[PDB]
Amino acid sequence: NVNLGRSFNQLGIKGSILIYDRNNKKFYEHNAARNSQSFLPASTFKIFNSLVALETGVISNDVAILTWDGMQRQFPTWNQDTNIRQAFRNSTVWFYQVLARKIGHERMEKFIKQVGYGNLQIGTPEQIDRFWLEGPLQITPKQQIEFLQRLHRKELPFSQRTLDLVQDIMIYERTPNYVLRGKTGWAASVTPNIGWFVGYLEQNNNVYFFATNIDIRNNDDAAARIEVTRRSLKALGLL
Ligand SMILES: [Cl-]
Ligand SMILES: [Cl-]
Ligand SMILES: [Cl-]
Repeated sequence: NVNLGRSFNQLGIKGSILIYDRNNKKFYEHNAARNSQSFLPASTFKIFNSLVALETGVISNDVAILTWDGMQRQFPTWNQDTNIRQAFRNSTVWFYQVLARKIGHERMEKFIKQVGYGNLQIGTPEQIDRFWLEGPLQITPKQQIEFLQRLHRKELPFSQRTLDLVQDIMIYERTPNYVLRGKTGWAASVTPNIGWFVGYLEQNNNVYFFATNIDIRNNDDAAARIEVTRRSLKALGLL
């Protein structure tokens, strides 16, 4: 028995978290109702997009380069040539928009439905480079967990090579005791903004899948995406 809502109220943020203990098939959560509510995936979709891009071969491997088009975008790290590992690290949207266009609407829809990702809606072909940023694609925190867990047990239609590459670029933090993988998200086209941190923790010969979802009403709220995840995992004796 642990109060996972404690971290949320300390940081003054509204949101939810869902943690799934793989070995024990057990959930821990705060705000269960929100864990079944749908939100724009934003950059968390890069996990799914990376799998399909590698599987279809529109990007050859983790070091293959896509070049910057010269347009000055919002963040300086985005204004440079990159690969999928650094684009994942930097939340480089334009890189993943190229991947989605090259996958194409028909292949994207097939993988979305085969995987069962979120609400399964990517819109019209004209929305191929923005359906996860502006809609209509949405996903619940529970569905983030289901996707990541199915991914990890090799049920999805991706080769072992594809899985190995994506699981490697997801590495966020690593010590001798644990490997933390995940991806943040920040949907800014809705009010309030929606913050994500989803992924999974490998520790103590177990895997703990997590999905954090918060309201972002000022820029200081954004840092709480990872911090509430950290405090939640430590409340369970992890990290
Ligand atoms: Cl690299
Ligand atoms: Cl950034
Ligand atoms: Cl932003």
